[PDB]
Amino acid sequence: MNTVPFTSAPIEVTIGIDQYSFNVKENQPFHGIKDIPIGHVHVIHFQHADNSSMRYGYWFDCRMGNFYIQYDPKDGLYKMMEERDGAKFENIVHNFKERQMMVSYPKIDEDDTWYNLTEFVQMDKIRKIVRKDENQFSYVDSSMTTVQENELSDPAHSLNYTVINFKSREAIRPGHEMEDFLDKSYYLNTVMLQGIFKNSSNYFGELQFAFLNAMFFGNYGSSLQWHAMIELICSSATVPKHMLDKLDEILYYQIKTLPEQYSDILLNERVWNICLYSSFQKNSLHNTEKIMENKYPELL
Amino acid sequence: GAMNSSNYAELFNNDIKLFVDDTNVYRVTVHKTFEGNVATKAINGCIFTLNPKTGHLFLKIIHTSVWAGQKRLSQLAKWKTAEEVSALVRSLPKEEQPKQIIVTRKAMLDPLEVHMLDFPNIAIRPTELRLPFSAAMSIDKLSDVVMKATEPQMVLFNIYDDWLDRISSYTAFSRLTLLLRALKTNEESAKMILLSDPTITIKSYHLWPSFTDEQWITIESQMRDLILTEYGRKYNV
Repeated sequence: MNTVPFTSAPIEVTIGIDQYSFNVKENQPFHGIKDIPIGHVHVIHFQHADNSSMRYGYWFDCRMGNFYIQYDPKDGLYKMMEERDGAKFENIVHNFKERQMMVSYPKIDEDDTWYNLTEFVQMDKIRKIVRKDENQFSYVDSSMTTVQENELSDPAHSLNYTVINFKSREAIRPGHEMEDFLDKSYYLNTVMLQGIFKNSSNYFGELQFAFLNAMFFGNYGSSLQWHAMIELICSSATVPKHMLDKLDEILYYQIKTLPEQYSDILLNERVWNICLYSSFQKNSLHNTEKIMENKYPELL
Repeated sequence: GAMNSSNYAELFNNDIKLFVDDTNVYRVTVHKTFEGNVATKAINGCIFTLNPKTGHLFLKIIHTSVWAGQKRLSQLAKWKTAEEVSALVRSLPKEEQPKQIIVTRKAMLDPLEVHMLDFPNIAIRPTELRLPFSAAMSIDKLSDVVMKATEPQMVLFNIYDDWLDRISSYTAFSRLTLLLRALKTNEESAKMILLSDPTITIKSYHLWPSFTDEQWITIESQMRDLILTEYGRKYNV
Protein backbone atom coordinates (compact mmCIF):
# COMPACT_ATOMS: atom_id res chain seq x y z
CA MET A 1 0.00 0.00 0.00
CA ASN A 2 1.72 3.21 -1.26
CA THR A 3 1.54 6.87 -0.17
CA VAL A 4 1.60 10.24 -1.96
CA PRO A 5 2.46 12.79 0.73
CA PHE A 6 1.65 16.54 0.40
CA THR A 7 4.14 19.17 1.67
CA SER A 8 1.11 21.37 2.60
CA ALA A 9 -2.29 22.62 1.33
CA PRO A 10 -1.94 26.44 1.16
CA ILE A 11 -5.07 26.99 -1.05
CA GLU A 12 -8.62 25.65 -0.71
CA VAL A 13 -9.05 22.82 -3.27
CA THR A 14 -11.17 19.76 -4.07
CA ILE A 15 -8.67 16.83 -4.33
CA GLY A 16 -9.60 13.75 -6.39
CA ILE A 17 -7.87 10.36 -6.14
CA ASP A 18 -9.27 8.08 -8.87
CA GLN A 19 -13.09 8.10 -8.45
CA TYR A 20 -12.95 9.59 -4.87
CA SER A 21 -12.77 13.28 -3.84
CA PHE A 22 -12.20 15.35 -0.64
CA ASN A 23 -12.55 19.12 0.08
CA VAL A 24 -9.39 20.61 1.72
CA LYS A 25 -9.60 24.12 3.35
CA GLU A 26 -6.91 26.88 2.88
CA ASN A 27 -3.92 25.97 5.19
CA GLN A 28 -5.75 22.80 6.53
CA PRO A 29 -3.07 20.42 7.96
CA PHE A 30 -3.49 17.91 5.09
CA HIS A 31 -0.33 15.83 4.31
CA GLY A 32 -1.53 13.38 1.66
CA ILE A 33 -3.13 10.06 0.68
CA LYS A 34 -2.09 6.63 2.04
CA ASP A 35 -3.15 2.97 1.41
CA ILE A 36 -3.14 3.50 -2.42
CA PRO A 37 -3.61 0.05 -4.08
CA ILE A 38 -0.49 -1.24 -5.86
CA GLY A 39 -1.04 -2.80 -9.29
CA HIS A 40 -3.04 -0.03 -11.02
CA VAL A 41 -2.36 3.42 -12.50
CA HIS A 42 -3.92 6.21 -10.41
CA VAL A 43 -4.83 9.86 -11.05
CA ILE A 44 -4.62 12.61 -8.41
CA HIS A 45 -6.60 15.69 -9.52
CA PHE A 46 -7.42 19.19 -8.37
CA GLN A 47 -10.07 21.88 -8.70
CA HIS A 48 -9.28 25.14 -6.87
CA ALA A 49 -12.25 26.52 -4.85
CA ASP A 50 -11.57 30.04 -6.31
CA ASN A 51 -11.35 28.95 -10.02
CA SER A 52 -13.70 25.97 -10.80
CA SER A 53 -12.08 26.31 -14.30
CA MET A 54 -8.94 24.18 -15.05
CA ARG A 55 -9.44 20.75 -13.51
CA TYR A 56 -5.84 19.35 -13.68
CA GLY A 57 -4.02 16.28 -12.36
CA TYR A 58 -1.32 13.60 -12.55
CA TRP A 59 -1.35 10.01 -13.76
CA PHE A 60 1.17 7.88 -11.84
CA ASP A 61 2.02 4.35 -10.73
CA CYS A 62 3.67 4.04 -7.25
CA ARG A 63 5.76 1.05 -8.52
CA MET A 64 7.77 3.54 -10.69
CA GLY A 65 8.99 5.89 -7.90
CA ASN A 66 8.22 7.89 -4.73
CA PHE A 67 5.86 10.79 -5.70
CA TYR A 68 4.67 13.74 -3.62
CA ILE A 69 2.55 16.91 -4.16
CA GLN A 70 3.83 20.43 -3.35
CA TYR A 71 2.00 23.72 -4.04
CA ASP A 72 3.99 26.17 -6.25
CA PRO A 73 2.91 29.75 -5.36
CA LYS A 74 4.53 31.07 -8.60
CA ASP A 75 2.72 28.76 -11.14
CA GLY A 76 -0.32 28.62 -8.79
CA LEU A 77 -0.85 24.88 -8.77
CA TYR A 78 -0.31 21.63 -6.91
CA LYS A 79 2.66 19.91 -8.65
CA MET A 80 3.68 16.26 -8.57
CA MET A 81 7.38 15.65 -7.95
CA GLU A 82 9.62 12.55 -7.51
CA GLU A 83 11.71 12.17 -4.29
CA ARG A 84 14.89 10.26 -5.38
CA ASP A 85 16.11 9.81 -1.68
CA GLY A 86 14.22 6.65 -0.50
CA ALA A 87 15.09 7.10 3.23
CA LYS A 88 14.08 10.83 3.26
CA PHE A 89 10.70 9.90 1.65
CA GLU A 90 10.04 6.86 3.96
CA ASN A 91 10.83 9.20 6.93
CA ILE A 92 8.40 11.93 5.65
CA VAL A 93 5.57 9.36 5.12
CA HIS A 94 6.11 7.58 8.52
CA ASN A 95 5.97 11.03 10.37
CA PHE A 96 2.71 12.14 8.59
CA LYS A 97 1.10 8.71 9.18
CA GLU A 98 2.10 8.85 12.91
CA ARG A 99 0.44 12.33 13.12
CA GLN A 100 -2.62 10.89 11.11
CA MET A 101 -2.56 13.91 8.77
CA MET A 102 -3.28 11.60 5.74
CA VAL A 103 -6.57 10.45 4.20
CA SER A 104 -6.89 6.75 3.39
CA TYR A 105 -7.69 5.64 -0.20
CA PRO A 106 -11.27 4.58 0.67
CA LYS A 107 -11.55 1.31 -1.32
CA ILE A 108 -14.49 -1.03 -0.36
CA ASP A 109 -13.17 -4.67 -0.54
CA GLU A 110 -16.12 -5.86 -2.84
CA ASP A 111 -15.62 -2.89 -5.25
CA ASP A 112 -13.72 -3.60 -8.52
CA THR A 113 -14.71 -0.20 -10.08
CA TRP A 114 -11.16 1.19 -10.44
CA TYR A 115 -9.69 -2.12 -11.78
CA ASN A 116 -12.65 -2.26 -14.24
CA LEU A 117 -12.01 1.35 -15.52
CA THR A 118 -8.17 0.88 -15.78
CA GLU A 119 -7.93 -2.86 -16.79
CA PHE A 120 -5.87 -2.16 -19.99
CA VAL A 121 -4.35 1.25 -18.99
CA GLN A 122 -0.53 1.10 -18.57
CA MET A 123 1.73 4.01 -17.42
CA ASP A 124 4.15 3.32 -20.33
CA LYS A 125 1.27 3.96 -22.85
CA ILE A 126 0.06 7.11 -20.96
CA ARG A 127 3.66 8.53 -21.23
CA LYS A 128 3.55 8.17 -25.10
CA ILE A 129 0.13 9.96 -25.30
CA VAL A 130 1.34 12.67 -22.78
CA ARG A 131 5.01 13.45 -23.71
CA LYS A 132 7.21 14.81 -20.82
CA ASP A 133 9.96 12.19 -20.69
CA GLU A 134 11.93 13.72 -17.71
CA ASN A 135 8.97 12.80 -15.37
CA GLN A 136 7.58 9.26 -14.60
CA PHE A 137 4.10 10.79 -14.04
CA SER A 138 1.81 12.59 -16.61
CA TYR A 139 0.03 15.98 -16.29
CA VAL A 140 -3.40 16.36 -17.94
CA ASP A 141 -5.86 19.28 -17.68
CA SER A 142 -9.29 20.48 -18.97
CA SER A 143 -7.79 22.65 -21.77
CA MET A 144 -5.11 20.38 -23.40
CA THR A 145 -5.93 19.76 -27.10
CA THR A 146 -5.31 16.54 -29.06
CA VAL A 147 -2.95 16.10 -32.08
CA GLN A 148 -6.18 15.66 -34.20
CA GLU A 149 -7.84 18.88 -32.79
CA ASN A 150 -4.50 20.73 -33.56
CA GLU A 151 -4.47 19.56 -37.27
CA LEU A 152 -8.01 21.06 -37.87
CA SER A 153 -1.32 24.81 -31.34
CA ASP A 154 1.59 24.11 -28.81
CA PRO A 155 2.79 20.56 -29.74
CA ALA A 156 4.61 19.92 -26.36
CA HIS A 157 1.28 20.26 -24.36
CA SER A 158 -0.84 18.01 -26.72
CA LEU A 159 -2.63 14.67 -26.09
CA ASN A 160 -1.07 12.35 -28.76
CA TYR A 161 -4.09 10.00 -29.10
CA THR A 162 -4.04 7.77 -32.21
CA VAL A 163 -5.70 9.78 -35.05
CA ILE A 164 -8.93 8.08 -36.23
CA ASN A 165 -10.67 9.67 -39.27
CA PHE A 166 -13.43 7.71 -41.11
CA LYS A 167 -12.97 9.88 -44.30
CA SER A 168 -9.18 9.54 -44.71
CA ARG A 169 -6.97 7.55 -47.12
CA GLU A 170 -5.83 5.64 -43.95
CA ALA A 171 -9.47 4.46 -43.41
CA ILE A 172 -10.39 3.75 -47.10
CA ARG A 173 -8.58 1.38 -49.51
CA PRO A 174 -8.53 2.66 -53.13
CA GLY A 175 -11.24 0.63 -54.97
CA HIS A 176 -13.00 -0.39 -51.68
CA GLU A 177 -14.54 3.09 -51.00
CA MET A 178 -18.16 1.98 -50.32
CA GLU A 179 -17.12 -1.31 -48.68
CA ASP A 180 -14.58 0.32 -46.25
CA PHE A 181 -16.88 3.29 -45.42
CA LEU A 182 -19.95 1.15 -44.58
CA ASP A 183 -17.93 -1.73 -42.94
CA LYS A 184 -14.86 -0.39 -41.07
CA SER A 185 -13.46 -3.96 -40.34
CA TYR A 186 -10.27 -3.43 -42.46
CA TYR A 187 -9.57 -0.05 -40.71
CA LEU A 188 -10.16 -1.66 -37.23
CA ASN A 189 -8.45 -5.07 -37.79
CA THR A 190 -5.54 -4.37 -40.31
CA VAL A 191 -4.72 -0.62 -39.92
CA MET A 192 -5.47 -0.04 -36.20
CA LEU A 193 -5.22 -3.45 -34.37
CA GLN A 194 -2.48 -5.27 -36.44
CA GLY A 195 -0.75 -2.04 -37.68
CA ILE A 196 -0.65 0.65 -34.95
CA PHE A 197 -1.93 -0.71 -31.58
CA LYS A 198 -0.42 -4.25 -32.20
CA ASN A 199 -3.20 -5.82 -29.99
CA SER A 200 -6.73 -5.22 -28.51
CA SER A 201 -5.24 -4.60 -25.01
CA ASN A 202 -3.38 -1.43 -26.22
CA TYR A 203 -6.54 -0.27 -28.15
CA PHE A 204 -8.71 -0.71 -25.01
CA GLY A 205 -6.00 1.00 -22.86
CA GLU A 206 -6.18 4.15 -25.02
CA LEU A 207 -10.03 4.02 -25.10
CA GLN A 208 -10.14 3.72 -21.24
CA PHE A 209 -7.56 6.54 -20.79
CA ALA A 210 -9.52 8.85 -23.19
CA PHE A 211 -12.74 8.19 -21.15
CA LEU A 212 -11.05 8.89 -17.78
CA ASN A 213 -9.54 12.20 -19.08
CA ALA A 214 -13.04 13.14 -20.41
CA MET A 215 -14.68 12.32 -17.06
CA PHE A 216 -12.08 13.69 -14.59
CA PHE A 217 -10.96 16.85 -16.49
CA GLY A 218 -13.92 17.48 -18.89
CA ASN A 219 -11.29 17.26 -21.66
CA TYR A 220 -13.35 17.65 -24.88
CA GLY A 221 -10.71 16.11 -27.21
CA SER A 222 -10.52 13.03 -24.93
CA SER A 223 -14.31 12.65 -25.20
CA LEU A 224 -14.02 12.84 -29.04
CA GLN A 225 -11.31 10.11 -28.94
CA TRP A 226 -13.37 7.78 -26.62
CA HIS A 227 -16.43 8.06 -28.94
CA ALA A 228 -14.31 7.53 -32.12
CA MET A 229 -12.74 4.29 -30.72
CA ILE A 230 -16.21 3.00 -29.71
CA GLU A 231 -17.71 3.91 -33.11
CA LEU A 232 -14.81 2.22 -35.05
CA ILE A 233 -15.57 -1.14 -33.29
CA CYS A 234 -19.40 -0.84 -33.53
CA SER A 235 -19.17 0.10 -37.30
CA SER A 236 -17.06 -3.05 -38.09
CA ALA A 237 -19.05 -6.19 -39.19
CA THR A 238 -16.03 -8.43 -38.29
CA VAL A 239 -14.68 -8.07 -34.71
CA PRO A 240 -13.15 -10.89 -32.59
CA LYS A 241 -15.79 -12.32 -30.13
CA HIS A 242 -13.42 -11.66 -27.14
CA MET A 243 -13.15 -7.96 -28.10
CA LEU A 244 -16.96 -7.47 -28.23
CA ASP A 245 -17.50 -9.22 -24.87
CA LYS A 246 -14.66 -7.15 -23.33
CA LEU A 247 -15.95 -3.89 -24.93
CA ASP A 248 -19.42 -4.54 -23.34
CA GLU A 249 -17.77 -4.80 -19.82
CA ILE A 250 -15.54 -1.71 -20.43
CA LEU A 251 -18.45 0.52 -21.50
CA TYR A 252 -20.78 -0.82 -18.75
CA TYR A 253 -18.34 0.36 -15.98
CA GLN A 254 -17.73 3.76 -17.76
CA ILE A 255 -21.50 4.44 -18.03
CA LYS A 256 -22.00 3.15 -14.46
CA THR A 257 -19.28 5.52 -13.07
CA LEU A 258 -20.24 8.69 -15.10
CA PRO A 259 -21.82 11.41 -12.89
CA GLU A 260 -25.60 11.31 -13.73
CA GLN A 261 -25.64 15.14 -14.22
CA TYR A 262 -22.78 15.13 -16.91
CA SER A 263 -24.53 12.73 -19.41
CA ASP A 264 -25.64 15.90 -21.39
CA ILE A 265 -22.01 17.05 -22.25
CA LEU A 266 -19.96 13.71 -21.98
CA LEU A 267 -22.24 11.44 -24.14
CA ASN A 268 -22.63 11.91 -27.94
CA GLU A 269 -26.30 11.11 -28.85
CA ARG A 270 -25.49 10.18 -32.50
CA VAL A 271 -22.66 7.77 -31.61
CA TRP A 272 -24.61 5.98 -28.82
CA ASN A 273 -27.89 5.68 -30.83
CA ILE A 274 -25.88 4.40 -33.86
CA CYS A 275 -23.77 1.95 -31.71
CA LEU A 276 -26.69 0.45 -29.67
CA TYR A 277 -29.49 0.49 -32.34
CA SER A 278 -28.11 0.67 -36.01
CA SER A 279 -24.50 -0.65 -36.06
CA PHE A 280 -23.35 -4.20 -36.89
CA GLN A 281 -22.71 -4.66 -33.12
CA LYS A 282 -26.22 -3.32 -32.07
CA ASN A 283 -26.92 -6.76 -30.43
CA SER A 284 -23.38 -7.41 -29.00
CA LEU A 285 -23.48 -4.86 -26.06
CA HIS A 286 -26.23 -6.33 -23.80
CA ASN A 287 -24.84 -4.99 -20.47
CA THR A 288 -24.07 -1.55 -21.97
CA GLU A 289 -27.54 -1.27 -23.68
CA LYS A 290 -29.29 -2.26 -20.40
CA ILE A 291 -27.40 0.32 -18.24
CA MET A 292 -27.77 3.10 -20.89
CA GLU A 293 -31.59 2.45 -21.28
CA ASN A 294 -32.12 2.43 -17.44
CA LYS A 295 -29.78 5.39 -16.64
CA TYR A 296 -30.02 7.72 -19.75
CA PRO A 297 -33.25 6.91 -21.70
CA GLU A 298 -33.55 10.68 -22.65
CA LEU A 299 -30.29 10.63 -24.73
CA LEU A 300 -31.73 7.60 -26.63
CA GLY B 1 -20.70 25.55 -47.56
CA ALA B 2 -24.21 25.24 -49.11
CA MET B 3 -24.99 26.84 -52.50
CA ASN B 4 -28.17 29.02 -52.14
CA SER B 5 -30.09 32.14 -53.43
CA SER B 6 -27.41 34.37 -51.67
CA ASN B 7 -24.29 33.02 -53.53
CA TYR B 8 -26.01 32.30 -56.90
CA ALA B 9 -23.67 34.41 -59.12
CA GLU B 10 -20.72 32.14 -58.02
CA LEU B 11 -22.02 29.54 -60.59
CA PHE B 12 -20.98 31.88 -63.49
CA ASN B 13 -17.48 32.96 -62.31
CA ASN B 14 -14.22 31.57 -63.82
CA ASP B 15 -13.62 28.77 -61.18
CA ILE B 16 -14.51 25.45 -62.92
CA LYS B 17 -17.43 23.75 -61.14
CA LEU B 18 -19.81 20.89 -61.85
CA PHE B 19 -23.33 20.08 -60.63
CA VAL B 20 -23.92 16.34 -60.09
CA ASP B 21 -27.50 15.04 -60.07
CA ASP B 22 -27.98 11.33 -59.22
CA THR B 23 -31.81 11.33 -59.47
CA ASN B 24 -31.95 9.31 -62.76
CA VAL B 25 -29.10 6.83 -61.93
CA TYR B 26 -31.28 4.02 -60.49
CA ARG B 27 -34.61 3.84 -62.39
CA VAL B 28 -37.24 1.08 -61.98
CA THR B 29 -40.75 0.11 -63.15
CA VAL B 30 -42.77 -1.48 -60.26
CA HIS B 31 -45.00 -4.44 -61.44
CA LYS B 32 -47.06 -7.43 -60.15
CA THR B 33 -45.58 -11.00 -60.21
CA PHE B 34 -47.59 -14.08 -61.32
CA GLU B 35 -48.07 -14.95 -57.59
CA GLY B 36 -49.37 -11.35 -57.05
CA ASN B 37 -46.24 -10.02 -55.21
CA VAL B 38 -44.52 -6.80 -56.34
CA ALA B 39 -41.13 -6.67 -58.11
CA THR B 40 -39.01 -3.96 -59.79
CA LYS B 41 -37.43 -4.06 -63.25
CA ALA B 42 -34.48 -1.63 -63.66
CA ILE B 43 -34.15 0.49 -66.83
CA ASN B 44 -31.08 2.36 -68.07
CA GLY B 45 -30.17 5.44 -66.01
CA CYS B 46 -27.74 8.35 -66.23
CA ILE B 47 -25.57 10.64 -64.10
CA PHE B 48 -26.26 14.32 -64.94
CA THR B 49 -22.93 16.18 -64.51
CA LEU B 50 -23.15 19.79 -65.76
CA ASN B 51 -20.75 22.78 -66.00
CA PRO B 52 -23.29 25.63 -65.46
CA LYS B 53 -20.89 28.24 -66.98
CA THR B 54 -20.11 26.42 -70.27
CA GLY B 55 -23.21 24.17 -70.67
CA HIS B 56 -20.92 21.08 -71.04
CA LEU B 57 -22.90 18.03 -69.94
CA PHE B 58 -21.10 14.74 -69.09
CA LEU B 59 -24.00 12.25 -69.45
CA LYS B 60 -22.71 8.95 -68.01
CA ILE B 61 -25.22 6.27 -69.05
CA ILE B 62 -25.84 3.66 -66.33
CA HIS B 63 -26.67 0.33 -68.03
CA THR B 64 -28.98 -2.07 -66.11
CA SER B 65 -26.07 -4.67 -66.09
CA VAL B 66 -24.31 -2.66 -63.27
CA TRP B 67 -27.19 -3.68 -60.86
CA ALA B 68 -26.94 -7.44 -61.74
CA GLY B 69 -26.66 -9.49 -58.49
CA GLN B 70 -26.18 -6.38 -56.28
CA LYS B 71 -28.23 -5.66 -53.09
CA ARG B 72 -29.47 -2.30 -51.58
CA LEU B 73 -29.47 -0.70 -55.08
CA SER B 74 -30.65 2.83 -53.97
CA GLN B 75 -27.54 2.89 -51.65
CA LEU B 76 -25.18 1.43 -54.32
CA ALA B 77 -26.50 4.03 -56.84
CA LYS B 78 -25.01 6.87 -54.72
CA TRP B 79 -21.58 5.10 -54.54
CA LYS B 80 -21.62 4.17 -58.29
CA THR B 81 -22.42 7.90 -59.00
CA ALA B 82 -19.45 8.98 -56.80
CA GLU B 83 -17.19 6.30 -58.49
CA GLU B 84 -18.08 7.56 -62.02
CA VAL B 85 -17.73 11.30 -61.09
CA SER B 86 -14.28 10.55 -59.55
CA ALA B 87 -13.31 8.59 -62.73
CA LEU B 88 -14.49 11.60 -64.90
CA VAL B 89 -12.37 14.06 -62.82
CA ARG B 90 -9.27 11.76 -63.08
CA SER B 91 -9.88 11.50 -66.89
CA LEU B 92 -9.79 15.34 -67.33
CA PRO B 93 -6.52 17.28 -67.74
CA LYS B 94 -5.49 19.08 -64.50
CA GLU B 95 -6.46 22.55 -65.90
CA GLU B 96 -9.99 21.19 -66.70
CA GLN B 97 -10.60 19.53 -63.28
CA PRO B 98 -13.32 21.28 -61.25
CA LYS B 99 -12.41 23.31 -58.11
CA GLN B 100 -15.92 22.52 -56.68
CA ILE B 101 -18.55 19.80 -57.22
CA ILE B 102 -22.11 20.72 -56.11
CA VAL B 103 -24.42 17.71 -55.45
CA THR B 104 -28.15 18.33 -55.90
CA ARG B 105 -28.93 15.76 -53.09
CA LYS B 106 -27.21 15.75 -49.63
CA ALA B 107 -27.04 11.91 -49.61
CA MET B 108 -24.29 12.23 -52.31
CA LEU B 109 -21.91 14.18 -50.00
CA ASP B 110 -20.27 11.28 -48.12
CA PRO B 111 -20.07 8.93 -51.14
CA LEU B 112 -18.48 11.68 -53.31
CA GLU B 113 -16.17 12.94 -50.51
CA VAL B 114 -14.79 9.35 -49.93
CA HIS B 115 -14.28 8.75 -53.72
CA MET B 116 -12.50 12.17 -54.06
CA LEU B 117 -10.00 11.68 -51.13
CA ASP B 118 -7.17 11.86 -53.78
CA PHE B 119 -8.46 15.46 -54.56
CA PRO B 120 -8.42 17.29 -51.16
CA ASN B 121 -8.49 20.73 -52.94
CA ILE B 122 -11.82 19.93 -54.75
CA ALA B 123 -14.66 21.23 -52.49
CA ILE B 124 -17.76 19.01 -52.33
CA ARG B 125 -20.84 21.20 -51.62
CA PRO B 126 -24.57 20.72 -51.12
CA THR B 127 -27.19 23.20 -52.34
CA GLU B 128 -30.35 24.75 -50.78
CA LEU B 129 -31.63 25.20 -54.42
CA ARG B 130 -34.43 22.76 -55.53
CA LEU B 131 -32.98 22.26 -59.07
CA PRO B 132 -35.15 20.48 -61.66
CA PHE B 133 -32.35 18.26 -63.14
CA SER B 134 -34.60 15.12 -62.57
CA ALA B 135 -36.46 16.35 -65.71
CA ALA B 136 -33.31 15.76 -67.92
CA MET B 137 -34.99 12.52 -69.15
CA SER B 138 -37.84 14.73 -70.58
CA ILE B 139 -35.28 16.03 -73.18
CA ASP B 140 -36.05 13.58 -76.03
CA LYS B 141 -32.44 13.27 -77.36
CA LEU B 142 -31.05 12.56 -73.80
CA SER B 143 -33.88 10.02 -73.07
CA ASP B 144 -33.18 8.36 -76.50
CA VAL B 145 -29.40 7.78 -75.97
CA VAL B 146 -29.98 6.44 -72.39
CA MET B 147 -32.70 3.91 -73.43
CA LYS B 148 -30.82 2.70 -76.56
CA ALA B 149 -27.52 2.05 -74.63
CA THR B 150 -26.47 -1.65 -74.66
CA GLU B 151 -23.38 -1.01 -72.44
CA PRO B 152 -21.92 1.70 -70.12
CA GLN B 153 -21.28 4.84 -72.23
CA MET B 154 -20.36 8.53 -71.64
CA VAL B 155 -22.06 11.01 -74.09
CA LEU B 156 -21.01 14.70 -74.22
CA PHE B 157 -23.57 17.43 -74.89
CA ASN B 158 -23.84 21.21 -74.63
CA ILE B 159 -27.19 21.62 -72.82
CA TYR B 160 -27.32 25.34 -73.91
CA ASP B 161 -26.99 24.57 -77.68
CA ASP B 162 -25.55 27.81 -79.19
CA TRP B 163 -27.31 30.16 -76.65
CA LEU B 164 -23.98 31.48 -75.23
CA ASP B 165 -23.29 33.14 -78.67
CA ARG B 166 -26.18 35.55 -77.79
CA ILE B 167 -26.74 35.45 -73.94
CA SER B 168 -24.67 35.18 -70.72
CA SER B 169 -24.23 31.93 -68.69
CA TYR B 170 -26.51 33.44 -65.97
CA THR B 171 -29.32 33.94 -68.51
CA ALA B 172 -28.66 30.50 -70.18
CA PHE B 173 -28.87 28.69 -66.77
CA SER B 174 -32.12 30.63 -65.91
CA ARG B 175 -33.61 29.52 -69.30
CA LEU B 176 -32.48 25.87 -68.71
CA THR B 177 -33.92 25.75 -65.13
CA LEU B 178 -37.22 27.29 -66.38
CA LEU B 179 -37.52 24.74 -69.24
CA LEU B 180 -36.73 21.83 -66.88
CA ARG B 181 -39.05 23.16 -64.12
CA ALA B 182 -41.93 23.27 -66.75
CA LEU B 183 -41.06 19.78 -68.08
CA LYS B 184 -41.03 18.49 -64.45
CA THR B 185 -44.39 20.16 -63.49
CA ASN B 186 -46.39 19.27 -66.66
CA GLU B 187 -44.32 17.38 -69.27
CA GLU B 188 -47.12 17.10 -71.93
CA SER B 189 -47.97 20.87 -71.74
CA ALA B 190 -44.24 21.90 -71.79
CA LYS B 191 -43.46 19.65 -74.84
CA MET B 192 -46.61 21.05 -76.62
CA ILE B 193 -45.35 24.66 -76.02
CA LEU B 194 -41.86 23.74 -77.45
CA LEU B 195 -43.10 22.02 -80.71
CA SER B 196 -46.52 23.78 -81.40
CA ASP B 197 -45.04 25.78 -84.41
CA PRO B 198 -43.69 23.12 -86.85
CA THR B 199 -41.59 25.77 -88.75
CA ILE B 200 -39.14 25.94 -85.72
CA THR B 201 -36.96 22.79 -85.75
CA ILE B 202 -34.23 21.25 -83.56
CA LYS B 203 -30.87 21.20 -85.34
CA SER B 204 -29.33 17.64 -85.59
CA TYR B 205 -26.48 18.90 -83.26
CA HIS B 206 -28.90 20.60 -80.76
CA LEU B 207 -31.29 19.55 -77.97
CA TRP B 208 -33.80 22.47 -78.11
CA PRO B 209 -35.53 24.30 -81.01
CA SER B 210 -33.87 27.15 -82.99
CA PHE B 211 -35.96 30.03 -81.49
CA THR B 212 -35.11 33.65 -82.39
CA ASP B 213 -34.51 36.03 -79.40
CA GLU B 214 -38.21 37.19 -79.67
CA GLN B 215 -39.57 33.60 -79.88
CA TRP B 216 -37.55 32.69 -76.69
CA ILE B 217 -39.31 35.56 -74.79
CA THR B 218 -42.75 34.14 -75.90
CA ILE B 219 -41.62 30.54 -75.04
CA GLU B 220 -40.25 31.65 -71.63
CA SER B 221 -43.61 33.45 -70.90
CA GLN B 222 -45.60 30.29 -71.87
CA MET B 223 -43.38 28.19 -69.49
CA ARG B 224 -43.86 30.64 -66.53
CA ASP B 225 -47.71 30.60 -67.10
CA LEU B 226 -47.65 26.72 -67.22
CA ILE B 227 -45.69 26.64 -63.92
CA LEU B 228 -48.06 29.09 -62.02
CA THR B 229 -51.33 27.45 -63.28
CA GLU B 230 -50.09 23.97 -62.14
CA TYR B 231 -49.09 25.57 -58.77
CA GLY B 232 -52.66 26.96 -58.17
CA ARG B 233 -54.09 23.49 -59.06
CA LYS B 234 -51.53 21.62 -56.78
CA TYR B 235 -52.45 23.86 -53.77
CA ASN B 236 -56.00 25.14 -54.63
CA VAL B 237 -54.79 28.82 -54.21
